[PDB]
Amino acid sequence: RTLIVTTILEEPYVMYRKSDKPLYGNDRFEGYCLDLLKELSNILGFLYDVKLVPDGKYGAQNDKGEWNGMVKELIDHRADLAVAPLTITYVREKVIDFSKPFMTLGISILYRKGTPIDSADDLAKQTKIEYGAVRDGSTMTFFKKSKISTYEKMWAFMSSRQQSALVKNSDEGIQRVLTTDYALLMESTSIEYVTQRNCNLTQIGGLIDSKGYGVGTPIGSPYRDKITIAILQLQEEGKLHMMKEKWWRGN
Amino acid sequence: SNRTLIVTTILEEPYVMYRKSDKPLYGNDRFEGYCLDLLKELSNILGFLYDVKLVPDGKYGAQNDKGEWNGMVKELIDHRADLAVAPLTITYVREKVIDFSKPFMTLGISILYRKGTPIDSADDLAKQTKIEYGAVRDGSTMTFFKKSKISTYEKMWAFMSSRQQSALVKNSDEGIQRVLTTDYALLMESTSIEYVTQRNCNLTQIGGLIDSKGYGVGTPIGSPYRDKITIAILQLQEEGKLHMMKEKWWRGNGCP
Ligand SMILES: O=C(O)[C@@H]1C[C@H]2C[C@@H](CN3CC(F)(F)C[C@H]3C(=O)O)CC[C@H]2CN1
Ligand SMILES: O=C(O)[C@@H]1C[C@H]2C[C@@H](CN3CC(F)(F)C[C@H]3C(=O)O)CC[C@H]2CN1
Ligand SMILES: [N+]
Repeated sequence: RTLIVTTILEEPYVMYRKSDKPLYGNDRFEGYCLDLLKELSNILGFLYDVKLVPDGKYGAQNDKGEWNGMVKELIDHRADLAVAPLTITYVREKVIDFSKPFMTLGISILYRKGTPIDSADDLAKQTKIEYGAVRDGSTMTFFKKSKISTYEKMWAFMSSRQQSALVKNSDEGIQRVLTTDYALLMESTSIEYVTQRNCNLTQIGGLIDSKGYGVGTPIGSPYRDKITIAILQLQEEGKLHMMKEKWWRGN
Repeated sequence: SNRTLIVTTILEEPYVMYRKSDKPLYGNDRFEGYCLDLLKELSNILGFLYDVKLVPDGKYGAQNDKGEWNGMVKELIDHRADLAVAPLTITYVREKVIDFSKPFMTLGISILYRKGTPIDSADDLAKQTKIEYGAVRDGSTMTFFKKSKISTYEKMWAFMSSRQQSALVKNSDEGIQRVLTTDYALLMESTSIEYVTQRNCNLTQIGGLIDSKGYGVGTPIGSPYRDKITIAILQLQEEGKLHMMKEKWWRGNGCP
């Protein structure tokens, strides 16, 4: 066959390949997820056709409870697999299958090096260093929904003053950390990408939660089990580690 | 008459433990722990009766030099159990011979060490020799380091295996004692570290997770129970029951 793979542009998982002339088909894209897709293809033996998700969304439910994004593409059988940094959540797991995670991670703190701040507790107990998250992002939502005291206090601070401590998107957030006295709460995968490329920034403290990214399949897929096993094989052989360093290691 | 599933499991604190008693107990009443509570919760979602049987050889399941399997894995292969409800790590080699549900716990390897020091990562340990570090001999964490191709873990394994493997320890209890009495860091599964740090207020988990992995319910290959178990684990997640059960069995005396 040719499997249709839904995916989404997200640096450095899936990016348009630099070119001086128009590119076509799978040659338009490169990145960690394209390399993962290639390894999966080699192990399981399938051909594939990468299609960016038309609405540019990962997948969530609206007020009606209808799904969108890559999740919807799988539900509607317009895609055979989603190979993207798609977070495994029980709400999605109800409607699609997920492989074993190919990346495990958690929320953490991006800030400057050389300071006395060593945890979320240290941020929460003060107000001089501003801190926040990308508005309407996965991490902001974690804080908004937390029932843990420290994280409730943090959300109160973040959501205070008309949410001035929140940012529009990740690049704005990263530049806010660089230019001002500000700490950004974000997924640790994104933090490591930034700290690899900005020597004066660091992850502060450990991970505040745990989550993982998995390959999405429609429920009933003949590829479900085989994908999990292939990811286990790639982890054991050190290949996931190699592909991560390929795309994350920076200047 | 009725279908009672046979469930293989293994004594391992606080997953499966003999219940305290002033008289002999029999049957399922002999046992308590996180996995007994998980099994009860699953049985009330899927609808089944069950009979817990400790794996006779006391092993999780590995292959000998001839490729033959033992432990809970072999009980499943031979259809002497319907389910293995235990902290059975989902691994590549086991996936070739049994099936697993989605994980009911996710975890990794981490570092058990004293509080109040500047050590923050495996890389901090690997780049020095003053603080000794190691793992339980022949355990899953030691096996990870011994097989690792990753640079810093290769360096750590060379330290651990140097000097007649003096940096390794015999079992978890000696490992924990060695961290408490000497300048020693123990590499251990994170679920075991969490159990220890709840009970020893001067110890901490250092750094994040290595070798991410999950524990799943094992079934024989092809079993129709496997997907039903997955569906049930999702429901227990949505109900907050997995978190509740973790708190119940991991909580200690508190630390001031
Ligand atoms: O499946 C999902 O919803 C997410 C979306 C996407 C989320 C980003 C991280 N967020 C993007 C963001 F810019 F919104 C801020 C950041 C965060 O909330 O931590 C990392 C890569 C993806 C991981 N899976
Ligand atoms: O499936 C398996 O082989 C393992 C066995 C068993 C392994 C223990 C962890 N080990 C016990 C130990 F504490 F002695 C050392 C530790 C480790 O390897 O890091 C945790 C509970 C189980 C998780 N699944
Ligand atoms: N399997």
